[PDB]
Amino acid sequence: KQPMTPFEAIGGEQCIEILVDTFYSYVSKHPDLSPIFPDDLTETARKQKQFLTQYLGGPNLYTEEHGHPMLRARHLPFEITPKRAEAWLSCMEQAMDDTGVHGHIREFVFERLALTAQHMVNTPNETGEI
Amino acid sequence: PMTPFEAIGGEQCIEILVDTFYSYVSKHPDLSPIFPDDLTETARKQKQFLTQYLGGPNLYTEEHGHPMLRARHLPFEITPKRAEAWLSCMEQAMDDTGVHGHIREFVFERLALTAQHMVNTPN
Ligand code: HEM
Ligand code: HEM
Ligand SMILES: [C-]#N
Ligand SMILES: [C-]#N
Repeated sequence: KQPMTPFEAIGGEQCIEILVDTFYSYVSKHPDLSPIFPDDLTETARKQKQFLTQYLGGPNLYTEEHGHPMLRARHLPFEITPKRAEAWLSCMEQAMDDTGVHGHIREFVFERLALTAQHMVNTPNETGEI
Repeated sequence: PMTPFEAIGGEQCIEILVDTFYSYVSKHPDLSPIFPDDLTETARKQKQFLTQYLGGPNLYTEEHGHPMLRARHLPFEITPKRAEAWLSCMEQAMDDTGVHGHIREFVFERLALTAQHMVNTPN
């Protein structure tokens, strides 16, 4: 009896569509994030839906088109501070709230994302964070 | 190919691409003054950075630590005009090394976004 994939567990394609569209809504309004993103977030949102789908055990949509994610490498030119990693996760938390993602699948997905976001950090903190 | 680094032609292509690029930089009046007179060490690091960025070996971070790319560019007066000059030199370098098609558009669009992020001084 097949357990559901995390992708299935979270609600599948329909949930990822709404989560990511909602997510980048928060990103576009966040002062710590919006400046480093492209002005139009459409292509970014499209790509993120492909990534999260495959990331959660759905079809390999991202790799099929774009090749290996190698996300840390792809984020190297961008100023990703621990502060911005925190803003990213904050927006995702709010998107998950808005999209009704809860329980064990929420904790599963959020904890993976938190680990990934930490991996992306490539610039040290501002004064105060020691 | 599974990585941009492979797709673009790998190490040999990055070599000629970056060597060519800094030839154009050295001749560009909007850029040459803020670069070192000798661009050897700069070209070396850029080959490391582009290699790792496009999915090759982690040459850059292994030697130099975290990228913190914008921070490394803060001490230089990088205007939008200079970002344009930078991208113009890269365009020519790509033409000269035969980088075309989708891999060209892929890499150039990412470099253009990056160059915009480096800007730290108004025109
Ligand atoms: C930690 C804070 C992060 C910041 C500040 C950040 C910022 C950015 C920016 C500015 C881009 C460029 C958008 C584009 O070129 O289309 C990007 C691309 C991308 N990021 Fe993030 N990112 C972060 C973390 C993450 C995380 C946790 C994930 C996990 C899903 C992720 C997945 C992606 C993907 C799939 C792309 C598209 C790359 C491509 O194929 O061109 N990023 N990121
Ligand atoms: C937007 C216009 C840009 C200007 C005017 C500019 C200018 C400079 C200058 C003057 C240096 C110092 C060179 C040295 O001290 O050896 C430097 C370093 C560097 N730049 Fe740029 N740059 C620009 C964009 C970029 C972009 C788009 C990239 C993408 C890879 C990049 C990657 C690097 C790297 C890897 C270094 C070496 C950092 C180190 O010392 O470890 N730069 N840049
Ligand atoms: C990355 N969003
Ligand atoms: C910098 N080139």
